[PDB]
Formats: sequence, structure tokens, C-alpha cells
Amino acid sequence: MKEYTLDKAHTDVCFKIKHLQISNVKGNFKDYSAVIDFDPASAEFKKLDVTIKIASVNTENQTRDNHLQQDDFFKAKKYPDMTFTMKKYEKIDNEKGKMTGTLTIAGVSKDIVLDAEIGGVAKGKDGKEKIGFSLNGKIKRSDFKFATSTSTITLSDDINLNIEVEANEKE
Amino acid sequence: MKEYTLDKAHTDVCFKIKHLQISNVKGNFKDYSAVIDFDPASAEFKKLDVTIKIASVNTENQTRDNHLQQDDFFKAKKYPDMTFTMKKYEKIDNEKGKMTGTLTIAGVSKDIVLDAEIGGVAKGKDGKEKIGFSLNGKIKRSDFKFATSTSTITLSDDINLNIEVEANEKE
Amino acid sequence: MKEYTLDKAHTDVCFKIKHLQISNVKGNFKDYSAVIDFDPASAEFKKLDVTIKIASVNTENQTRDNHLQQDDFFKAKKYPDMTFTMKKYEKIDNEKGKMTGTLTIAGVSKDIVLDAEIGGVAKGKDGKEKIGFSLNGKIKRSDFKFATSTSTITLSDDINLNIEVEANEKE
Amino acid sequence: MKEYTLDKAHTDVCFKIKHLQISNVKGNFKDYSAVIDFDPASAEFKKLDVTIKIASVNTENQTRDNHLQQDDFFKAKKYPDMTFTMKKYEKIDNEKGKMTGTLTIAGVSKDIVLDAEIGGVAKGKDGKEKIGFSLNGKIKRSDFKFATSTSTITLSDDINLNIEVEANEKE
Repeated sequence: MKEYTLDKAHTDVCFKIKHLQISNVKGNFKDYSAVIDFDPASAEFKKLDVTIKIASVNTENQTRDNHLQQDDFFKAKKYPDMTFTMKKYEKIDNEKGKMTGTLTIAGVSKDIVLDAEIGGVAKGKDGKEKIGFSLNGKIKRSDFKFATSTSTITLSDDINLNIEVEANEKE
Repeated sequence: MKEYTLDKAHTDVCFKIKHLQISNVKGNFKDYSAVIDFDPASAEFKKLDVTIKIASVNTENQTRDNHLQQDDFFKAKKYPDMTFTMKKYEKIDNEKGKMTGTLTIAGVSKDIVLDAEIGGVAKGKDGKEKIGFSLNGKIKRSDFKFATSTSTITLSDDINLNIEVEANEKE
Repeated sequence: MKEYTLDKAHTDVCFKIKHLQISNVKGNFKDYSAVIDFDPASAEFKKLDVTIKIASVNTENQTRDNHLQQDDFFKAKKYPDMTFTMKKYEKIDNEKGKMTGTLTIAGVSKDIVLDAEIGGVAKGKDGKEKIGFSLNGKIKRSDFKFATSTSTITLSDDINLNIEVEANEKE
Repeated sequence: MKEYTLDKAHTDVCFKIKHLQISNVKGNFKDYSAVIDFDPASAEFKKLDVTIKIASVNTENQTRDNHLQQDDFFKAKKYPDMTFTMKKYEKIDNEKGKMTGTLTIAGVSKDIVLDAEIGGVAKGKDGKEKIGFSLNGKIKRSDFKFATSTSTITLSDDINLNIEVEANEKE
């Protein structure tokens, strides 16, 4: 034999190990419209109808947004928009209520409950009405047979919805 | 009631969904030493003994390195170094062989097989010998009862070892 | 060389591959007590106080139940019971309301919302009152710094609570 | 109000929580054939060619076996068999060697290394030759662009192959 001494400068004692990390995908939609009927005297919603253009999704990453539109997700060719239609607002108090409505994602419809939190019914500087309010709720992918090819392991069955609204009186 | 029109500038239609991502943690060690006996005439290793100071770990993130030293991993207070001791080199050809040795991590010892790939036995510019070679192999965390508190789900049971060596003749 | 023909009877062409499966752990508690004040005239809860002996857990598997009592979960030596204390019942209608209360698990307390669904206020055969009702809600392990050693990956951050009650008038 | 006392017999204090579990899927194949050339004088394989009918898979569960044949796995309509072809046997000793060959799964081919362990070259009762031996190795799904729709998270990238053989001399 013969003896050698490492050259530490071009020697590497290395390892690779595989681990999982959980993270929230958080996105909005740039293009949607709604119809908002609300009675400040009784702090009750009368009509709330939303339509969201699936095309306009934004999860802060343009290449994933495209992927969202494909058949294993949105199918935005066949189903260009998702819709919400209020069927019932059950008041809790003047700040709080339980909105029940029909959500449709890619042609499938389920009734959902959103939690309404009224964040200040003012009369804005110009003398015309404003309202702020939020809608919050959890829907299950499986209820809408959504992304069915993707397992509940890789991607959560639960989707959390936060809708934040400022809004001004009509005409 | 009253009708409102969204102000799109301070309205947000948002969602959060939880997904998993797999990734390789890849690290070296800055401080280790070895004893290398190798016969270029027969391209056979005679003795290979490595000691790695656990303290010197580097997974490109100083806060995780600290965590590695703690009780749920290395226990580098009690067990400051990990060691490898060659017990057998079985030649395949002049470029290849199967090294069997004793690895000890935090006081526990198992016999492992590394795959030796001899990357060029030259005689360097100064007239003194050099060798390059790599050692590769997979060890299982569970074999060394390592990180036992962390599940094989979050972090892989398999650790991949790549050792890259350049080395110069002694005296 | 020489040629051979497999004996199919003592030959096996085998593979192993590792996969994940999600599943619900579903358990009750055999021993708990509560204080129930409820006004059938207005279908409103007045007081609801529950205490559950952690010791009495049952997830249909006696060896996991023991494990639940240990330091990485319940710590039932130090914290033998978990408690719920109603702070507010906000009526939705005669069948529905939103109960807010203080839940304590292993010494830590958070305010939670349960969904009350009143399932029939009858007067039982003997002339004395009965009520049926359910309480449902989701709590997050992380809110109670519960099982903190176990990742949100292996075990879900979300715990779903279903409390089913039949109950009879006092004295 | 009015006071009530739980009826413990029709009251349930329940929870559901979601957890992951890892497990090995372990299967064989009932129908395959091979060509085996082996020289007991030098304990070296000369030719080893295997063909496995994908149709004949068995993971101890008939409904998963069917699923294996579908487009997101085997595609056994289009690709009815998988094949292994020895290209090189590099001897380690009389009990051990490193077999390199071409594996094809659903039309895609990669060179793999199996670990040969010769388990006893006897001459059976009738005066004709027998051999026992095993082949072991790990292949990566990703190398064969196999099950590409299924994530490396749900199902492991690594497949472990164990081939166990008894075999008798020809004619």
C-alpha cells in the first residue's frame, strides 16, 4: 500500500435526505363582479350574488395560475366562471350573521355557510353610503368533486375563503 | 334595502389551501479527518478510517445546524463525533469496488456498504502521488435508531451519503 | 456455462413500495360531567359547563389511549381533566345558535365557537322534561399548543368536535 | 331556565382528527419467464433475460391490481409485459456479484444494477443440477417516467426489487 492525507479543499463529506414541508397556497382573483343588497337599518343582507372569472386567478406565481385552468383543476375552457348566490341571511347581531348560499365550481353546486362580519356602515364624505364587511368560511374540495386526481394528502381537502369588501351605494 | 357596487380597489376575493412539498436537505461537514491506505498497483483500499465532528455540520442554514446537535438528532454534547471504519474492500475492477465498514452515529454502530468509484490514480506535478475517488451509499435512520422522535413520514428513513475525495501521499 | 429453467413453485418476482394513507382517528370519552341550563320557552342556553376526564379517552384501541395520556399529548398525571365553560349563547333561531366558551386542554385555555343544533325539546313519558341537541366545531391543536412535538403533517392541526346530548330535567 | 342532567347512555363526547400513515405495498407477479445461463465452475452468470406479464400482478388485493393496469400506472393494454435483460455480470466472489441490465417498464428502458447473491449451487437428488440465488435492487419510478401523475409524496419514488430463484438444469 501507500498512505494519503486528504486535501480538505477538494474533499466533501456530503448527505441528502428527503423531508416534507406543509405550506399555505394563498391566492385571490383579479376579475369578479357582485350584486349587493343590504339594509343598514336592520343590518341584514337581502341579495348577494358573486361571479368570479376563473381565468383571473392569482397565486403570486404565473406558471401555477395557468396550471389551475387545466383539466385536473378548473377546466376554465368549459367552465370560465365560478358563482355564489345567497339563499338566506340569518342575523346573529348587528355585526354578525350566518350567510347560506349556492356555490358553483366547474359546474358543480353545493350550499355553503359563510360567516358575515359587518365592519362599519358609514355614510362616506360625499353624503353617499358605504359599507365594509367580510365573508369567511371553509369548503371541502371533495364536496365539489374538485381536483379529484390530486389526493387529499398532497393538497388539503379544505379550502378557506376570506372575502374582504368595501362597497358604495348605487346611481 | 339599498344597493351597493363593490369598490374593486379595497375588495379581495381570497383563498388559502394547505399543500405538502417534498425536498432534499443537502449538507456537508466542515471538520473531519481520515486515514487512507491504498495500493495503486492493485487498486485496492487497505485501511479507511473517518471521523467527523458532528459540531461542524452545514446544511446551508445556521439555525437548522444548531437544531441538529440537540437530543432529537445528534446529541453532540454526549456524542461529539461520528466515525467510519473500513472492515473489508471487495474489488470489482480497477475503477470500482464494494467497501464494507462500521459506521457509528451517536453511540450506535452498524455495518454499511459504500460504493467505491476510483476516479484517477495520478502522480501529481511535484512527483508525489495523488488519488481521487468517491464513496456512495444509502443508510437507514432506523438502523441507527436516529432522530427516533421524528417520523419516517416528515423526514425520510433513507440518508444518502456521497463522499468526494482528492488525496496526496504522506511525508 | 449451463442452462436452467425456473421452478415457478419456489421462485418469486417481488417488489416493495412505500405509500402514504390519510385516515380519521375517531374517539370519545367514557367519563365526563356537565351542567346544563336551558330555557325551552326561548330555546336559549343559559349555562353549559363540561368537564372531561382525559383518563377516560377511547379511540377503539387501548394501546393508543395510553399513549394519549403521555407528555407528548395529554399529560394526564399533571392535567387529569379538560373543561369547557359557556360564556355566551347567541341564538340563530329555535333550532340553531352559536355557543362561545372557554376550552382548556392541559392547562391552556382558548375561547371557541360551537354550533348548537337543538334536536327536539319534548316532555318525556313520565311528565318530566327532556332535550336533545348537538354541539359541533373545529379547534386547532396549535391554538392550545397541543401535541407540539407531533408535526401538523403527520397529524392534522384540526380537531373536529361532535358532542351529542340527550338530557333530562333535574330533581 | 330549567336544569338538566345528561343521560350518559345516549350522550357522546366525540372527536375526529386526520393523520397520515406510511406502509409498504408488497406484490409479486404470478406469470413471467426467464432464460438463465450460469457457470457453476466460476460462479458467473452468462445470460439472464426475464419477461414479466404485467397482467399477472398481485398485491394481495384484486381491486388495486386492476387499477395497476390503467393509464396512470402500467398501461397493460398498450404494454402487456415488462422485461429485464442482463448486459454484464461483474463477480465479487463466489456468493456475490453485481448484475447490470436493461429494464423496460411500459416502453421505457433504463440500465439498472441488481445485487446477486448465490444461495447454493447443488446437484439435486436425480443427479441433475440446481441453483438458488437472489437478485436485489432499488429502481426509481422517475427514471422510467412511471406513474407520473402520482406524486413522490403519496407513493415513494423508490421501488425495491427482490427476485428469489430456485432453478433446474435444461433438457
